[PDB]
Amino acid sequence: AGVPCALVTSCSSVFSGDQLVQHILGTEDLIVEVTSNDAVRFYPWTIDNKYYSADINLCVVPNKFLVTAEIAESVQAFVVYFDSTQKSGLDSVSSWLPLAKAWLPEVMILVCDRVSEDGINRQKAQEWCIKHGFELVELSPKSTGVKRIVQALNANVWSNVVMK
Amino acid sequence: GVPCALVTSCSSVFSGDQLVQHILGTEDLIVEVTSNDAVRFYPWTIDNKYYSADINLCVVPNKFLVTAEIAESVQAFVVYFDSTQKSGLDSVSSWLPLAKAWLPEVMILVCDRVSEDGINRQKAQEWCIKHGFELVELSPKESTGVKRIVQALNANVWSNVVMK
Repeated sequence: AGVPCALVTSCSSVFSGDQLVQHILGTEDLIVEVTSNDAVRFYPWTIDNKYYSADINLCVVPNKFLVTAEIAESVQAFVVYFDSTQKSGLDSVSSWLPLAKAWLPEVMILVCDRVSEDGINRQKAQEWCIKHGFELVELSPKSTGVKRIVQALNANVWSNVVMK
Repeated sequence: GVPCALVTSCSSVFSGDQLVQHILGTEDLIVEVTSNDAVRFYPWTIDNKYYSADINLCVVPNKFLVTAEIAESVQAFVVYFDSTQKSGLDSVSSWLPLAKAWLPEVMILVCDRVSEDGINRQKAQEWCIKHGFELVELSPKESTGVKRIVQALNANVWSNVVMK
């Protein structure tokens, strides 16, 4: 098979999975151009740390109707952005839950910019994460943020790790 | 690791990046660039009747930028030269030790078209015989050109092919 996916997506029309991929790859000063006519976009990334190295793809899949059999079989992590300023912010993730149950990825991250008392506050985000098996991450909290996403992905045992 | 098809150029007339745009048939490409805006990695999923393989087209402007990881991954080599100049083939000499050391099955010397006032067909062919390259003309007078490059790359046994 091919290399693993970390599937990256967004439930907001005003922040894309591609932009989140740019922040993640930015942790190592990698600049990415995201303009492809392909409906799904794969960005290669060599995870390298003191334990192992692993080639993966950050797979930007804008909606569930773009999940092929091949993509589904490769998903080993799931990162999903939601708009916590909207009261419907968690409801907007609901369409991904059947797929997340099927994939059973060992890293599942729910990402917002900052929890919000008139939108989705910390308590409600945390209860959702308990029920569905996600970790809550804030990109701009009042490790955390994109560094925590990178940390969590570096602590994943990918199917193709090469141990040091 | 993920294979590289290393694409480069010895002439400012036509850069490795332009060569990739022509090989992939579009300018709208996902591309990962390093902090120094020098080595460009273009992901590409080859898919044919025999296999599917997700590789990188790696535009490496000069031999100094061939890291250990790039060197390890090179499984095809494509280099443009300016055939209108009598010194056109001399401009490629820098790459010969590395191409000798990588052992790629695809080694392609590319020009727009051979020229009797620069590097003509005989001299280009004699150079290709001595160093084990294949001569390709993008714009011949008479597969050829970019279609032949794509054919050769699809007939290469990458280290990560997924057989159909």
